[PDB]
Amino acid sequence: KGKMAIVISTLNNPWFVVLAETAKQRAEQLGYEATIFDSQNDTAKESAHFDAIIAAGYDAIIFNPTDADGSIANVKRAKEAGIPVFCVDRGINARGLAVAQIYSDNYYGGVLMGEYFVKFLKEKK
Amino acid sequence: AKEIPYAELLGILSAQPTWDRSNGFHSVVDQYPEFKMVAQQSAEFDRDTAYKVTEQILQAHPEIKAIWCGNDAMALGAMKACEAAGRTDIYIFGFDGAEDVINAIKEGKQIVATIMQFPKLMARLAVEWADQYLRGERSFPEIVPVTVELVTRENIDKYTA
Repeated sequence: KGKMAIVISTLNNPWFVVLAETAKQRAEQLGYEATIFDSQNDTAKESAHFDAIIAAGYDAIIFNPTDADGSIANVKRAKEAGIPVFCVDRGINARGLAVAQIYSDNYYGGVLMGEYFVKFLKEKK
Repeated sequence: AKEIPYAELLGILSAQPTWDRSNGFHSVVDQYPEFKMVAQQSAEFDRDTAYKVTEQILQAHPEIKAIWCGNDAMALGAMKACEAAGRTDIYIFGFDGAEDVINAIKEGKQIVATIMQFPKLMARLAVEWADQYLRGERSFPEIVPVTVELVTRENIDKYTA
């Protein structure tokens, strides 16, 4: 019982659509209400959404920040409001504000592709 | 091949994933001196920019045998540019696991590998951890990397089942 705000940086590409609909669906599977807020790649629109989200008394924010610097103020305002923030895919350049920042291991994947690059092309030559 | 020339499409130069992916790749490839990166250029993680850059690359360095791309959108643009030039011989490698690259790999086009991310799992994890938090949990790492997997012609059926 409670509600989560799914704050997505944009919906102009299928990657972010998948993130947003999946978080909303999972929140509802776990007994929460959830709503998607599209920032349309605009930190001012993101901030306005945070205003609405705080005013509406949401219990948690699932956050895909528009800007790793520009979005800190917004997470700071959620923190001051008492609303925990969980970042997904993109993060913020501040520590101790969001509870967690979840992202894909880009360096590790680079190591995996370098290995196969050499193997594949060594075979083909 | 005593020398094997290749090109690299970087992502947006100002974005750290460009460099985590590129530096991960080069931390391996550079220890094999037969591989010579003959062209390196940003295509801004963008499909249509990758077409235009690859087009310029192919008329400048036709000796390349492979193109490594910092993401799949860029690999898709490079493929369309290769086919337009007739350069169907060039092996293209990407990153993300985008459906369009997955389909290109399984149908035997010149894109031959990518790195699978799991965005549904990370979106669900943020929700699952919020749930745990609202239920009382306060012990969470702040920086949470989620792992990835290599996708090849040889294991593609694991990713299309």
